[PDB]
Amino acid sequence: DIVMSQSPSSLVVSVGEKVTMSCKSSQSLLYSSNQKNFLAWYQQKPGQSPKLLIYWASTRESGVPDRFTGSGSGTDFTLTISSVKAEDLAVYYCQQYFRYRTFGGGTKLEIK
Amino acid sequence: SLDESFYDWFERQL
Amino acid sequence: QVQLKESGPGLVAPSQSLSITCTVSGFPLTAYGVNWVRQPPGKGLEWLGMIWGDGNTDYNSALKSRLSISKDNSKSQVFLKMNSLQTDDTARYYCARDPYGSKPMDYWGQGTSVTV
Amino acid sequence: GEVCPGMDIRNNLTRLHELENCSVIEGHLQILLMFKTRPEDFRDLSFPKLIMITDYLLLFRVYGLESLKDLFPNLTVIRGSRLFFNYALVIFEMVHLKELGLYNLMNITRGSVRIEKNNELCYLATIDWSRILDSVEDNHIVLNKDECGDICNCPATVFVERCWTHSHCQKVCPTICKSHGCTAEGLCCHSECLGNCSQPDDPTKCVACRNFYLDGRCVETCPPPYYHFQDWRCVNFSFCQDLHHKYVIHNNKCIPECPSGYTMNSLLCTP
Ligand SMILES: *[C@@H]1O[C@H](CO[C@@H]2O[C@@H](C)[C@@H](O)[C@@H](O)[C@@H]2O)[C@@H](O[C@@H]2O[C@H](CO)[C@@H](O[C@@H]3O[C@H](CO[C@H]4O[C@H](CO)[C@@H](O)[C@H](O)[C@@H]4O)[C@@H](O)[C@H](O[C@H]4O[C@H](CO)[C@@H](O)[C@H](O)[C@@H]4O[C@@H]4O[C@H](CO)[C@@H](O)[C@H](O)[C@H]4NC(C)=O)[C@@H]3O)[C@H](O)[C@H]2NC(C)=O)[C@H](O)[C@H]1NC(C)=O
Ligand SMILES: *[C@@H]1O[C@H](CO[C@@H]2O[C@@H](C)[C@@H](O)[C@@H](O)[C@@H]2O)[C@@H](O[C@@H]2O[C@H](CO)[C@@H](O)[C@H](O)[C@H]2NC(C)=O)[C@H](O)[C@H]1NC(C)=O
Ligand SMILES: *[C@@H]1O[C@H](CO)[C@@H](O[C@@H]2O[C@H](CO)[C@@H](O)[C@H](O)[C@H]2NC(C)=O)[C@H](O)[C@H]1NC(C)=O
Ligand SMILES: *[C@@H]1O[C@H](CO)[C@@H](O)[C@H](O)[C@H]1NC(C)=O
Ligand SMILES: *[C@@H]1O[C@H](CO)[C@@H](O)[C@H](O)[C@H]1NC(C)=O
Repeated sequence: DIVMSQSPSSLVVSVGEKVTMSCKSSQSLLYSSNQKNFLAWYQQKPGQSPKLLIYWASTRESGVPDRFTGSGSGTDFTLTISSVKAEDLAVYYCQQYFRYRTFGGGTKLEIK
Repeated sequence: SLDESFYDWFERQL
Repeated sequence: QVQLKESGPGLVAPSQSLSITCTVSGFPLTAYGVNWVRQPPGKGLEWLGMIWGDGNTDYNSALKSRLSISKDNSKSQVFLKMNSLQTDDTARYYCARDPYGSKPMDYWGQGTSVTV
Repeated sequence: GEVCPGMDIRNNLTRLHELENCSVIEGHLQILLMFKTRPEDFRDLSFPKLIMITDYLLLFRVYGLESLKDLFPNLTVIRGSRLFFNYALVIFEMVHLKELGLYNLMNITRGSVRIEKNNELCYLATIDWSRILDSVEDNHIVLNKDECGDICNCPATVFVERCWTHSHCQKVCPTICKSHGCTAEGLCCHSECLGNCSQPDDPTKCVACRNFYLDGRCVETCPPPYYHFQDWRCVNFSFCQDLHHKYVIHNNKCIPECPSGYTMNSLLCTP
């Protein structure tokens, strides 16, 4: 089974700063047939259900701000927030959907 | 030729 | 328009089973997948399993032995059943729409708080 | 509807009724050499269920047939997975054909068009093939009746108004819709649709798929554990296995044979 390893587990950042977070998969998520990565990123705000942000590792879901950018291929993936907003406090999860699903440990976005 | 190839197939059918 | 909602029992005695019904609307269960994910209080997401449009299922290899997912396409319902719950199965249980050949799980239910 | 295999219909109209329940022809369709047929034989002959052909459509020397508007009113896509020497559509020596009338044909996914030596054939100058094929450069449309008096409200493209018959315009969608199609009100079909849909922005309401078909829905790729079949539909292991036991698996595709350098582990191709 695929192991999804997220870094950092937690981080504190101020409004306006850039944030980068990592997701490493134990096996490649690159689908030969379409040359896309079977990876998604979700945002879970406090007291809410997860929301899809990115799929195919870099495709933004409809309604998701342009400040969120997914990147990477194969096993090593990154979610970047270009300029963090106050509303972005949440736990961010990556998920593989190649065969079955697996989630990371989630990076915690604290804002001071 | 492609036009040869083409026409010849219809001919094979007659 | 797309909706999913879990109906869970709230409380389960240790060693008893958990049954949850996910009622959906706004899409056909014949064309979409539905997964079950749980979240222990303040902890991460654990994928439990999923049921494809064709009714085939996939279960989490770690908890494969405890889970069953079935559905009724005509009643727009998806059913989770889990054997002998223990205190560490206390979690919020969510059902979510899996458009398999396009995007990963998009629409989620608000989950059902389940306490052992 | 049903998925039918390729057909070669000649001599009589008898075998033609084998298309009566097909929505998709998984193969080609050849209709040829019908010398005894007359217009009356086609007046009440229609296959409104046919939406798509995966390979090519070929019509040659079919007597009495004056239009295809009643035969294939809803044919929307010709995929061109296999071609007739590089052509996805062939209309040749159709002695009585007055118009094509394929008024629902929105996309030819691969291959070119060859329409040649059809004395009587009009309503060709009125078709804008650049809306149907990415490249019209290899089309071969010559030696047809085309002064025709092609009388068409219809869209105009480079400028000339576009139609299939006196009573049917060529459908043209807003440019934002790309190849996906649109409703009558101009609302885009879903991005996984091809050509047309019954409802906007719904991948279960497509007349045909841009990529692959699975479980009543148009999908971008076949996800594991399904395999790409005939370059248009998703199938499971068991289906590929049933074909094999009167097919192999390679690169997430169910295919006729192992490519060069591979052999079959007894269903996966291994080097
Ligand atoms: C891998 O793939 C194969 C093949 O997939 C096929 O291709 C896909 C692209 C897609 O088109 C897909 O639909 C195809 O099935 C999978 O195998 C298929 O599994 C399904 C079940 O999920 C089977 O369906 C059942 O078929 C029988 C027989 O079919 C009739 O029609 C044929 C037409 O050509 C004839 O040739 C046959 O002779 C026969 O008469 C039906 O009777 C069944 O109907 C009942 O169930 C469905 C729901 O599943 C209901 O909608 C119906 O109304 C029926 O309801 C039953 O009614 C009775 C009486 O009222 C009641 O007592 C029962 O309790 C009711 N049952 C239910 C469940 O409600 C089915 O439709 C396919 O036949 C089968 N295909 C093949 C070729 O094998 C396979 O599942 C998959 N493999 C893996 C690994 O999962
Ligand atoms: C075209 O379809 C009709 C209707 O039956 C369908 O096809 C079956 C194979 C099956 O998939 C059914 O679920 C469908 O509804 C066919 O007509 C029937 O033919 C059989 C004999 O073969 C007869 O017993 C039925 O009563 C017929 N029904 C009617 C309404 O006439 C027809 O034969 C199909 N044509 C082809 C070429 O397959
Ligand atoms: C016809 O539909 C296809 C479906 O996508 C359009 O796109 C071409 O499709 C193939 C395979 O999907 C690609 O390899 C090509 O590169 C695609 N071309 C483009 C420009 O995207 C095609 O454009 C449509 N054509 C018309 C005129 O409708
Ligand atoms: C042709 O059509 C007749 C009906 O007119 C049919 O009975 C016969 O089987 C067919 N014969 C051939 C040779 O196609
Ligand atoms: C598309 O399909 C509908 C029926 O689903 C049909 O009535 C309509 O004429 C078609 N439209 C286009 C864009 O060809």
